[PDB]
Amino acid sequence: QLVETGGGLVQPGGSLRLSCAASGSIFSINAMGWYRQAPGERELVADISSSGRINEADSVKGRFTISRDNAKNTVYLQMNSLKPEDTAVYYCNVLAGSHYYDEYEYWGQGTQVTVS
Amino acid sequence: QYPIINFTTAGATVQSYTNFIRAVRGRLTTGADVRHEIPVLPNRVGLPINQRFILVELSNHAELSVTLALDVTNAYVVGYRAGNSAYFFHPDNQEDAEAITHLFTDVQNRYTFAFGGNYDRLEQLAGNLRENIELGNGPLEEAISALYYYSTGGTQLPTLARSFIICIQMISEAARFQYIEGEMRTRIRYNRRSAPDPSVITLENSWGRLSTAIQESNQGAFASPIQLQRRNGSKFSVYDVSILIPIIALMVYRCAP
Ligand SMILES: [Cl-]
Ligand SMILES: [Cl-]
Ligand SMILES: [Zn+2]
Ligand SMILES: [Zn+2]
Ligand SMILES: [Zn+2]
Ligand SMILES: [Zn+2]
Ligand SMILES: [Zn+2]
Repeated sequence: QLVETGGGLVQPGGSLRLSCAASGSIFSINAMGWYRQAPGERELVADISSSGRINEADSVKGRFTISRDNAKNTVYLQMNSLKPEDTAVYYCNVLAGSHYYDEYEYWGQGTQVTVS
Repeated sequence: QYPIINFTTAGATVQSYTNFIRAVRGRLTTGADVRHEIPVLPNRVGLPINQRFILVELSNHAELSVTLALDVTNAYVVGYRAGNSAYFFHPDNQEDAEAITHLFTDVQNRYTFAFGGNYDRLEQLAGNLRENIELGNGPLEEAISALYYYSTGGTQLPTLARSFIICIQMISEAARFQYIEGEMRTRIRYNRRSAPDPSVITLENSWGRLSTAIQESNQGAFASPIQLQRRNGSKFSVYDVSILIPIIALMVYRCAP
């Protein structure tokens, strides 16, 4: 139920913008975000609650900007000043649940981002 | 009639609060299902409706009283009664909808909110994140009065959502995490009211994933790490059940043993 857009290959200093929209049973949708995994662990890049809380990896502070359109249940990730270390497969992540925060967890299919 | 546990903010001590949380845990689960030293809540599959819920009656100095309903399969607050009125979070599916009709059956008036009790939506309604809503005995005292006067028309919606956030953390999350119980104990002992820091929030946000990682662990090790934040917001990763045994008091049933 997650449709991701974005991704590609850029040179250092380039920019990508990722998006991922959720549909279906998301009455109690909570935090949406982006993870990244390079070959050889999976790491949280950024997430955002519907209420405005943002978590962000120190590695990308001041370069990546996450935002959310609550009406579309869509989260965006503006990735500027990209560096070779940002190369990985990026997954959108969606948490939902009335009974607890991460009762339901949905993963995107992953889109490749490469910087060189 | 479902089991009832009483707590009063009037003359509350670190010990009276701890007695309360321990009584809540004792009614949420028999504790006979223990994985890697951590007790598990009952499986929802097979649980008859006459054992589905427990009731937490809260009183304060004003002799105002409300009764919270907790679902024993997840310790979360489903709704509450104040006088002749009951209020329920919007159910996710029609099975949860049917379950809550078994609560407060003799109540005269039953109201279902349009929203669920998830933290994101409650923070929107309260107009504040958990990081800016102080916890402690004072806040709990004010939350009880706010919940009570909702039924008379004197509590506005943002105040109501704030009061749920306080109740859910000081009761449900403290039941789930002895670390969070410890955080509430510290506030009582230092006559303090203060919002939770990221160490509390990331634990609250990760109970289900932590419960899964523990119950699916092998030789004590997680299949994949779980990331939490320290008090200063810096991230760290847990790979081992041993780190969480002093932290988590109860897990939701995620797998069989
Ligand atoms: Cl008082
Ligand atoms: Cl009842
Ligand atoms: Zn549930
Ligand atoms: Zn007193
Ligand atoms: Zn073990
Ligand atoms: Zn009394
Ligand atoms: Zn509905």
